[PDB]
Amino acid sequence: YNTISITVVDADDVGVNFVVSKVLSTLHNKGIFNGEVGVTFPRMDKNVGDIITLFSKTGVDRKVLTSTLNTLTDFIHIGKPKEADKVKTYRKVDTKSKGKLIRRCIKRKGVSAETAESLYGNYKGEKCKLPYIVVNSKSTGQRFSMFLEECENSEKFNSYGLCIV
Amino acid sequence: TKLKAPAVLAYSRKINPTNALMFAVNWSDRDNTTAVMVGTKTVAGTQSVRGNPNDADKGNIQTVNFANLPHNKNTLLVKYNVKFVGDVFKAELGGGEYSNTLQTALENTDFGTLAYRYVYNIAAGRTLWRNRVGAESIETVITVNDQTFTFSDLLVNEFDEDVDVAEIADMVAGVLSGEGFVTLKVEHYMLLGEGSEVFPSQEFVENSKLSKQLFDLNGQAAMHDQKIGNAIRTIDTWYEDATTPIAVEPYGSVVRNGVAYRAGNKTDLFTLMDGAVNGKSLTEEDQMFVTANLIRGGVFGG
Repeated sequence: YNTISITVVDADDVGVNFVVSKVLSTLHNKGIFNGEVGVTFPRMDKNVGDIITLFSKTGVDRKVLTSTLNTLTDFIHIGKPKEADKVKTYRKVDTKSKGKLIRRCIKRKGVSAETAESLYGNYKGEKCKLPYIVVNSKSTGQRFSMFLEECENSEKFNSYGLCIV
Repeated sequence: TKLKAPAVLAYSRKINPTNALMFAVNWSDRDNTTAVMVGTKTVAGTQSVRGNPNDADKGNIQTVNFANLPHNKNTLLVKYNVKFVGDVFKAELGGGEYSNTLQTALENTDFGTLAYRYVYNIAAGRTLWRNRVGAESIETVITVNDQTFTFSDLLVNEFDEDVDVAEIADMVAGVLSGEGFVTLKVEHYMLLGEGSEVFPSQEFVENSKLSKQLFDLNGQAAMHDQKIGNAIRTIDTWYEDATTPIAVEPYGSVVRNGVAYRAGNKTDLFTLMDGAVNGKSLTEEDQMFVTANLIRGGVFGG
């Protein structure tokens, strides 16, 4: 499965992962991740990294994504399309923290507010200690941190370049 | 030997930046400014502190200081003034021999290229920091006295030669060489979009009573003047470790990465300044680094 490389140039001004977040945000709103384009990072050590690799099955040409990342050309480097027999695709994992589940339980189970806090008083508090990425959102108006972990491959992809199920 | 650092010695800030006031405009008409205000929204959900078994359940009311461009105007206006102050070799604190011998030693300093890279740090747009991101159109105008000069982008690090940046740098170097002052007014224009993220300077948050108490003057979003000056003082490529200009510093160090680019390998300000005055003649680039950090100011004696 052929892949192309996107390299974030080293900048003391902006964050290296912060450019990556704006790269991933601009790759979302300008299409790209329709149903087949996936993103892997060769440098999972503690952070996301700096080099971006897109391994779409039909192939990503250089012309389409040099105009997609037109706002990022100050500190980006777009490589040539190479080939790879296997990529390390990742998946999205969410963190649940108290009121994420409190307002869900009163909607479905029909319990009271004090009843819902009683069942979840001595539970929850999930905090992932794994690499994350601060990509925000445009449908719902807030910013958040998205966690990605290494697991098995999947055929289909979502609109974030990650695998589904 | 010869003269050590005095009991007291310091130089004063010679590049004085005004704190930026950020407005919202359009590229159609660039004068119908609004106020980019900083409000608060409640954020709850950040929990699981260290050594927390049962106490990682409370909803902390954290009215964080959000900063977004308004949906009505799709162009941010970062407006600020830059004031070059001359007499960059006279030390207010300590001013004596060490300082004068410094002034006579630093006579052949190329003030033209210091002025060029000083105006380049405005023309490139390093002062926006995380605001230059997300923009394909960047506009930089220098409203120095009865002449406004427009600048597109010159790339924060890539240092070529430009004509109009140099012709501003002529009277900038004329101010910085002798005495006097010049004040050049800066407006910065970018398409970021409606509902986009504007990123002003942060502030001191210690306890878990808030998350961000960013610098806003009269409720309107602001860049810190020290951060704007930090963008100004990104001069050094005579740093012998690499080629991504660092913000000049007596040790060449940033806390953001935690490394120190000039601390130990005979490129300290203190050792090379003692060499400069005590008798060791040196090159032009590091002498220009001494001169630029003398426009920075700071303490230089112990």
